[PDB]
Parts: sequence; structure tokens; C-alpha cells
Amino acid sequence: ESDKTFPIMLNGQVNGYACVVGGRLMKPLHVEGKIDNEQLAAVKLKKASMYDLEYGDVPQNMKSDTLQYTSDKPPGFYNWHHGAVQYENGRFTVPRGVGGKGDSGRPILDNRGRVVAIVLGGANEGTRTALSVVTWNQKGVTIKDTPEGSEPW
Amino acid sequence: ESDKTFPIMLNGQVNGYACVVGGRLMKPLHVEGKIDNEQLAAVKLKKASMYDLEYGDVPQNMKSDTLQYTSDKPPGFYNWHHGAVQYENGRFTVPRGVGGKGDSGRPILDNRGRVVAIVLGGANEGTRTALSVVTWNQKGVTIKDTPEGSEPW
Amino acid sequence: ESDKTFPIMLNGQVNGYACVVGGRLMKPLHVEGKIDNEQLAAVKLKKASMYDLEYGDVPQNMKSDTLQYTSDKPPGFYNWHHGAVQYENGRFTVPRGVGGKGDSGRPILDNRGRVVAIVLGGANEGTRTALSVVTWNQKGVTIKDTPEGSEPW
Amino acid sequence: TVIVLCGVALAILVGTASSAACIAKARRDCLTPYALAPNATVPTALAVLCCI
Repeated sequence: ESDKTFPIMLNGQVNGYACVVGGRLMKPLHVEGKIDNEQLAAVKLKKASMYDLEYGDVPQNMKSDTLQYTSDKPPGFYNWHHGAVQYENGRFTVPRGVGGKGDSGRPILDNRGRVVAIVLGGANEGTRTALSVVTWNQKGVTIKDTPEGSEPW
Repeated sequence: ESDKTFPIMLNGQVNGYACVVGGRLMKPLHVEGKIDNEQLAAVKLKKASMYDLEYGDVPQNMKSDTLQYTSDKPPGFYNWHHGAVQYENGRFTVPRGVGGKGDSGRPILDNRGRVVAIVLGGANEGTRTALSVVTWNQKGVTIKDTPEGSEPW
Repeated sequence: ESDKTFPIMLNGQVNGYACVVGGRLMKPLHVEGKIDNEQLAAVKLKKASMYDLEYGDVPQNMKSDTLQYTSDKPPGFYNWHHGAVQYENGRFTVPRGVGGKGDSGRPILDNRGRVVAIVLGGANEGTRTALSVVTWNQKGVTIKDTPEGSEPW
Repeated sequence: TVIVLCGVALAILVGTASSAACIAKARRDCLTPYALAPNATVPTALAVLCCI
């Protein structure tokens, strides 16, 4: 997570976390800024606005060093830079108060060092916080799962 | 001083220093060079040319922690980067051979960690070197002090 | 060698080396990239295309601290970043297998710290690898010695 | 006659532009989910249809 998750910089503040997965860079559309890496600044970003994301092709040197896509998501605890995230009933939740603005684009990590979902926002429902994310599907479909009341961080 | 005083760089050489005091960034006019910082680079600089200075409103995210200033000037030793400046007879003096070109804009700090004056240049009088600086006053006034034979560093 | 030899960047990868000798900086022409040093980026390069080289006048603060040149070349072993190079029969050769693309412009040093030749390419004979380099002469003539089948690295 | 011919040309141009825009938007809609996921086992009818 520390090595291959690049913040987006703007006005001396970090606004998100662009992630390189499967040989392609991804950066959430809702956030704005510049990428610290010089190589990533030269990539053409095709915009999927319906999923609130843009994607581009990483260069040849960095293709081999990337996190791994996934499809299988058994319910349970999953890794995250701010701790652990609980997946149940097809929904992602975190302890109330953890995370916030500037954390969009952070990839949820699996036990084997594999990415499961990318954080877009969080909705506070009192007891916990439901994470509005983009998840994968068995047929390779990127479903944008956003619980009601989600706020794009 | 080390944390909140930013060198000024031109063509790969450090030629000046910009200071933050009271929530505002000052830079001097004789030296030309960029500021590596993004926010200060984005600050609009209101230029007082006869004061040989330009002042610009510091952004919000760093206005909370800024150098404090003072107008009371008891004579004696005042700490600074390469030692101490002796203040006497309404004049700042440093010993012969200390300081030079590129040290302009360096704040003169108080014992309680407060800025009292900003050095602009020096003049060699043989026994010592008299510092041409920008002293303040109790009546809300700022006075430039220079000697005969000024040399703006 | 490590201090005074710089890398050339091609999309963020090493592809050559630029050498400072006697106050002038040389760089192979066939290797395309940007010099890492910011100061050297502003140095104008005049090109000997037939020698596959470009040379320029280095700035004032690095010309003395340079790889001193020499012309006396008795046969035997000579220094090299990857080890030892054999100068025999007026030919520079290395063990077959060491060296390759991206090593062009590598300086070959002497025991006393002087430069004898600059590598441009190599050709594999099967037993050893003969290096197509530029060698100097007693009369101050730089012959581009290229064995048959040479490929620029 | 000049007015009628210009109107017909404008109608053809705007119709072609609208059809191209709708086809490209359909490509975006039906392709961008599969470009963000591995092993896009895509029935090739869509790509073959809207590639040209």
C-alpha cells in the first residue's frame, strides 16, 4: 500500500490516492489535482464518469510492479491503511469516524496482498460507516456500489 | 528559523531567503529567483519597491504557525544564523568576514524566538560590518536602516 | 567514476552515461535521453555526428574536478566500472557476457585515475567481446576504433 | 432551391453526427466496465458493431 499507492497532490495538500492495478493507473474523477510521479503525469486518462473514475495505461517499466485484481470476496475482515474493514451482506463497513476527506482512491487489500475495492466515499449511519466503493464481479464487471447517503470524499 | 525560512533558488544556486512573519510572506527585491513552494509560488506579491520588499498573504493552511514579531529593541546581542548581531547606537553590527551575498532576507530572532528585523545587506567598515536592515518602531512604522557605502547582499 | 559520471534518463530508465573530461562534457549521440544534472541540461552541445558524439563546455564549478585525460596506452589490464578490460593488439576487449545496452559512454579509467577511452558499443566474437570505443593517440588524434560487427550499446 | 439543398445537407450532417455520438456513447457505456476489470470475456458483437 505504501509503495504502490500514489497520492494526488494539489496546493500542497493530498486530495486522494491514485492506484496502479493490473497494469493500468486509476484515479477517481471526483477528486482533482496533480500526480507526484513524473511518469504518471504523461499518461492519457480516459474518463468513465458513470463510475467516477479515469484510467490510463502505465508505462513498460512499471507494469511488472502493480497490485493484483480480484473477483472472489468471501465476507469477513479485510486490510486497509486505517485498519480493518468488515464485508458482509454484499456491503463494506468501517468503524464510525475512521477515514475522511483526502482518502478517496485508497485500495482495500486482501490477505494475499490483492486489491478488492477502491474507496470513493463514506456515509455515516451512526453505529458504523458504510463505504461507497467500486467492486469487481465474477464476470469481470466493475460494479459501483454506493449506499444511500454516500458523500464523495 | 530552519523550519520556516525558505531559501530562494535561481539556476540551481541559492541567492536569497524569503520569510514568513505575522501571517505574511516577505521577499526582497534586489534578489531574483523562484520559490520552490507551490503555495508561495501561487501567492500574489504586493511590491513596495522603495522598501525593496514584496509582501504576500500566506495561505490558510500555514497561517496558524508563523513567526511572531516585536518592536521593542533593547541593545545587545541578538541570535541569528551565523552567530549574534550586536545592536548599539541604533545600528546592527556583525564581525568582519561573517555574512555575504545570498544572506539577505534572513530574520533576526529574539531570545524569546521573535523576529525583530530583516537583514537586506551589509557594508564593510574595516573593524566590523554594519548590517543594512529593516527595523520596526513602536508607532506602527517600519524604517529601513542603511549606512554610508551600502552594499545590498 | 561514481561521483563524476552521471546517468541519462529515457522515460525514467538508464540508457547511457555522460563523461566530463578536461573541462568538457561528452555524450554519445546514438543514446537519446535527458541528462540527470540540472546544470548540464542548460549546456549547449555541439555534435560530431561522424564520431557519434556531442561535446560541450562544462560550467565553471565542475571543470577542475574532472577526469584527467592521458594518451599513453601500454597493453594490459585497465580499470572499468564492471571490472578489468584487456587492451591487447591495439584492441579493447572484455569477457563475453558482461556489458550491454545502456553502458554506452562509460568511461574507462587508468590506475592513477585518468581516462583512457570511452565505450560506445560492443561485438561478441564468442570467446570475448571487443568494444567499439574511441581511443586517443600520441599526436592528439581520437580514432573511433570499431571492430567488425560492432553494435552501439 | 439553394435553401432546400442547404437544409437537406444540414439535416444529413446533424443526423450522421447524432448517430456517431450515440454509437460512441453506447461504446463507452458498454465497454468501460469491462476495461476496468481483468479478462474481459466480451461477446464480440458489440465491439464488431461499433468499431467502424
